[PDB]
Amino acid sequence: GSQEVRRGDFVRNWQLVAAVPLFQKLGPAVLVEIVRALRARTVPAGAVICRIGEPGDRMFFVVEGSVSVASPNPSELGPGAFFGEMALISGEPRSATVSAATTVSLLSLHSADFQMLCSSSPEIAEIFRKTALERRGADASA
Ligand SMILES: Nc1nc2c(ncn2[C@@H]2O[C@@H]3COP(=O)(O)O[C@H]3[C@H]2O)c(=O)[nH]1
Ligand code: NA
Repeated sequence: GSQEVRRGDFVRNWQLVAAVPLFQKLGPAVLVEIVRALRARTVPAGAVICRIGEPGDRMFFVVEGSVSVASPNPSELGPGAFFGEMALISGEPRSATVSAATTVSLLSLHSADFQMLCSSSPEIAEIFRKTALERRGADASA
């Protein structure tokens, strides 16, 4: 039932959040609120996490393992990194396909909770906005 899902979605979250530097940036009530909303997920190596052109309704914090980003300047994102923010900020479709490189643990943040986070923390909202710009900049360069 729903109770099992709620426990499964949370049971790992606090342990894993220590691996997200972005959230060292948060007041404690804000961090706890966000951690309750996060959902921890493990994705097997090779599996697609988000696909270019599809709608985006969440973003992801990498907490164990790594992902591969298929862009003009391909990159790997490991613990502490994040992806999926661009679609949440622009309302546009996913701009690149991201796949598990090794088996990867992620903390998933749904759009509503991303908006609450950004409305709560100007520092963090700006980090997301600048990260999206950086990534667009990387894409623009051969
Ligand atoms: N377009 C692009 N996305 C990147 C890059 N590096 C990491 N990503 C992430 O891959 C994500 C794909 O989905 P989004 O467009 O929502 O957000 C994207 C970024 O968070 C990059 O160089 N270019
Ligand atoms: Na769920």
